[PDB]
Amino acid sequence: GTLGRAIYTVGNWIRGTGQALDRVGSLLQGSHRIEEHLSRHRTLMNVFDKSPLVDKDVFVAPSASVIGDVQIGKGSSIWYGCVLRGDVNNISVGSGTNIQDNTLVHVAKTNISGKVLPTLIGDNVTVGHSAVIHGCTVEDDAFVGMGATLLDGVVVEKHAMVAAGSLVKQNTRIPSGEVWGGNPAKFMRKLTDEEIVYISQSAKNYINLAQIHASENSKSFEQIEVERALRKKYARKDEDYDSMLGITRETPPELILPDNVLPGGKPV
Amino acid sequence: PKVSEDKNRNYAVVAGVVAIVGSIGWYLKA
Amino acid sequence: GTLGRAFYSVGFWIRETGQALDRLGCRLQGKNYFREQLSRHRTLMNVFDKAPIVDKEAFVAPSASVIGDVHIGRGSSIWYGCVLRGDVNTVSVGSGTNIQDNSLVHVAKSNLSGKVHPTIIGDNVTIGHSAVLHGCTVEDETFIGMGATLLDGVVVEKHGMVAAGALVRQNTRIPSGEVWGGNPARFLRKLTDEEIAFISQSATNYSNLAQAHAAENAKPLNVIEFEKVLRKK
Amino acid sequence: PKSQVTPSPDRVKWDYRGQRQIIPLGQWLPKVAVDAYVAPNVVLAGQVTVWDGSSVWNGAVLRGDLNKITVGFCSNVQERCVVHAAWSSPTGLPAQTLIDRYVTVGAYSLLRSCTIEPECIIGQHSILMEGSLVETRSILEAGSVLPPGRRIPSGELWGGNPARFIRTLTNEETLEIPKLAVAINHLSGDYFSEFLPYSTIYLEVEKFKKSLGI
Amino acid sequence: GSPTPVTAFLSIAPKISIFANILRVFIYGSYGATLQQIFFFCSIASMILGALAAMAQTKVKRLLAYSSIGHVGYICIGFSCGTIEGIQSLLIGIFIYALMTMDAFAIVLALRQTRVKYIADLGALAKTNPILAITFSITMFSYAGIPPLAGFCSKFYLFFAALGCGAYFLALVGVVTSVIGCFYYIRLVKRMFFDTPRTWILYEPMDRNKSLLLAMTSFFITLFLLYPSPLFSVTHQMALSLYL
Ligand SMILES: CCCCC/C=C/C/C=C/C/C=C/C/C=C/CCCC(=O)O[C@H](COC(=O)CCCCCCCCCCCCCCCCC)COP(=O)(O)O[C@H]1[C@H](O)[C@H](O)[C@@H](O)[C@H](O)[C@H]1O
Ligand SMILES: CCCCCC(=O)OC[C@H](COP(=O)(O)OC[C@H](N)C(=O)O)OC(=O)CCCCC
Ligand SMILES: [Zn+2]
Repeated sequence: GTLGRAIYTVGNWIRGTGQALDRVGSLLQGSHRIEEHLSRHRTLMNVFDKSPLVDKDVFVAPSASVIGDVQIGKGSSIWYGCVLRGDVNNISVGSGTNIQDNTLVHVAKTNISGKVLPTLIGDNVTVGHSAVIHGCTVEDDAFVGMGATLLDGVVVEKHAMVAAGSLVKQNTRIPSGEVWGGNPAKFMRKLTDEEIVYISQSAKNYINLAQIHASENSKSFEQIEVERALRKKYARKDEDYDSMLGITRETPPELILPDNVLPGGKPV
Repeated sequence: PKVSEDKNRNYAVVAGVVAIVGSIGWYLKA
Repeated sequence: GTLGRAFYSVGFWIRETGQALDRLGCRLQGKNYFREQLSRHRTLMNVFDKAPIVDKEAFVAPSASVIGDVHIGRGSSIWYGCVLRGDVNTVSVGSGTNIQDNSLVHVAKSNLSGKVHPTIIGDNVTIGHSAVLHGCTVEDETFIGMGATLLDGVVVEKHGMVAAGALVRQNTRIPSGEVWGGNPARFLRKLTDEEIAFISQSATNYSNLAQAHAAENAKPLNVIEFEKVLRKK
Repeated sequence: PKSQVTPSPDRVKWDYRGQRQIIPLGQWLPKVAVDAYVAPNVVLAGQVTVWDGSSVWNGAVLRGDLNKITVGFCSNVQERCVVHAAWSSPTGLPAQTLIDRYVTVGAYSLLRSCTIEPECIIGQHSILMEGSLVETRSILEAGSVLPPGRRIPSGELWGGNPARFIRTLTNEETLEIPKLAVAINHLSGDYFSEFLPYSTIYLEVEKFKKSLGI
Repeated sequence: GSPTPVTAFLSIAPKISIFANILRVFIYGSYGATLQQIFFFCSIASMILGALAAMAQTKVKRLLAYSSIGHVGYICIGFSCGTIEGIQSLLIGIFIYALMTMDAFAIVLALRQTRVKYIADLGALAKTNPILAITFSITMFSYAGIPPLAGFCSKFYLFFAALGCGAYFLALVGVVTSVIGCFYYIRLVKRMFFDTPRTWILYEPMDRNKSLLLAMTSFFITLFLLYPSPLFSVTHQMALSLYL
């Protein structure tokens, strides 16, 4: 009513005074600080004339920049800080894959060696923690080492785990079941059955791991207020007072992680 | 965007203003 | 100067007081949007009088984090995710070079283990992806490998290709027009003429692609997405 | 093969909110102590915990969706680092990555389910695997990649692509690690004062909203 | 055993009222001069046993309990010498002990956020939170009776009152119990500045009310000797108001 209008007016006066005082304070600094702008980053954007073909079931991190003509399959996800810089040739990404944090996948400009082929990514394959992909042609059911630098012409087949930190050189093809690693190609060991099962289990598990990140990074601000209020409200419990009041404080359904991301299943 | 619409918080704000004015008057009048 | 620092701190105090007054007024009116979790990132972070200088035609990525007093020339690209950072000393970037994706330039932020060496970047210098050039001076017309790990005291003279994944050690000089790779870096071979020509064309091609990105990078921010994210259910 | 991709009309492009540096997973809210400098580019997810005096520089993607991430007092994780933890480790010990006091980790440190003791400076392009135990007072040269399960004896600095003993350490060289940690802490303290709490970016958003509709 | 806020309320709020009650009873209802003997021996025993027992404790709350017992003996010194100066010293000691106990329990509640139990958990606290370490060291010294702090003034004037009545044995026992009492206080100091344990316990930051109270009490303790006139005048007026 009238009191509400008066309080709105005095709030507007206070806001204007605060803006003027903030401007004066910034002026006193000598304009040596760069003021913050809203957002110049786009999570995925066209390069010349074509937009990426991202599937509906894909988790793309807002930090990640999947630019240009990049095709992403079902269930596959892009993690934080990962750059899919595809500007000259398509980047076909399989289904259920995961290009992990700080990872780069880039395509040569069709003439790095003369017969350049586009960077093709298989399905059910993992890249792993900021690896380097430049013209690679990874197929299904493979593991790439952490920080690996698979260069142009590298054709890694199925069950072709690459040791972390490897530097596979130009036009190198690894047979299935090898653990080639080190700064050179430098074959180390053979992929055992249990290690293959471990690779498959990791590839399958990160698929259901990405769903919580998808449902969290996409939350609206109004949902975030409720989420923070609930999280702070139920941070700690007290059996004494709750029992005395005859009530039990259960965690809200919005505060329940799915059982598939637990350390192995702890419903209780 | 003309009225606060929260008739409960408004009473708190006016009470705080009255408290500040009363404190100032107490300091000056006494 | 100390006199400038006092003014800067008083500016902090007055600015935060103004923002607090604005928050009190906004909250008193019955609206809470200051509580938002907007990513408070700037691509041109500055400290005291160390504000960065970027040429008008230079391309800087939105995700690029240029911190300090980095000088950037005309036509050189500042690509996605690069962490150009000069605080204890300046970072010199020439004209027409290309700091590629997921790179970073150190200045040895600490003080121990000797003085800090500024980083010089020449013209038409091709910097590979995942570069961690660490207080090393590199002049024009050279190539840096894919994932090289150059340390301080490294002077790479003209046409000095570096192999991918090299671990060039401290106080190591790379002679002209030759590759230097391995762990640790070891001499591989001599650079041929066609590779020098490839070096020459690569900088121009990457720069052209950089302005191709930059022309459409300053576009209006597609207000339809902004309207969509507001009405999210 | 499938070769089938379904575009979505509700796809998110140009999130105006940016990134939401702090990403909670239910109860797993990333706790960060005050006087811990965390750059805006840093992505914190899961149950990552950063203690006081620590510092995290831009590009780090610390996520503890599997196991909690611990950063000790006056311990800095440099820029573009990637850390993680696994459900299980080959060594049999709990697979959680913990960084104790006075540890410099260095840029492009690929930590995952490791265990770092105090005064264990780490060089750049370090590719620490799961189950590794870098015992107290050790130095790891740039580019070092140690295989899972391998441990670094105290007072010994290692380098090269694999875990390779290089040379021993003296007291004078050993004592400089805490000095380096506190120097990085001082630099992070200088950087922390640059940005105040509660950034005024919301004014730009409100102006943009007022410019079209409401 | 009792919860930390309860023990904070105890040993300050009850003791003040009970001591005022004992003053009222002692001044009026006691004219046979027979309570001098019962206060004498009991205060001496409190002094000696508090000083000799607080040095053997490894927890914090037990140490505060025995420090409280020792300070109760120090205050009870004033009952044996029945004069205006004796009651003045008693009341001044009660006031200073109340302030120091509030500050010490604010310290204990501050570290209660991470469940501090023993005395060794507060190791290397000068690194994680140097300023809280300084505050705790100052409060501990004030307990000890070091000159350039409050707490020394109370012990000083209690000794003056004891010597005024000719109870020369009270002064000597007070001096010796103070000498032993300072020893384990400095022992608390060493584990909290000098020696650094292998494992460090991290304490989450405090809240504003406790911090403000702690800062006020710390500035009172250090700067008390600069301007102690108001307390002395209050106490002299209070001691005389028992009769007129
Ligand atoms: C060159 C510059 C020269 C200098 C220019 C001089 C300018 C003069 C400026 C004076 C500013 C006065 C500042 C006094 C500040 C007092 C504290 C602010 C109190 C305050 O939270 O706000 C109201 C509450 O209301 C009152 O609880 C009690 C209300 C107390 C505050 C009412 C003050 C209204 C006075 C209006 C005077 C108009 C003066 C007009 C000035 C403009 C003229 C042009 C909003 O509560 P709320 O539920 O939405 O939210 C609160 C709040 O977020 C936090 O306290 C808690 O975190 C949260 O739990 C919750 O409690
Ligand atoms: C003249 C400036 C008045 C500014 C008044 C003001 O900002 O109140 C909030 C502050 C801090 O309280 P919050 O943690 O809820 O800040 C909430 C959040 N940081 C916010 O900004 O809203 O109150 C005080 O300490 C001041 C007590 C003495 C008040 C005189
Ligand atoms: Zn490239």
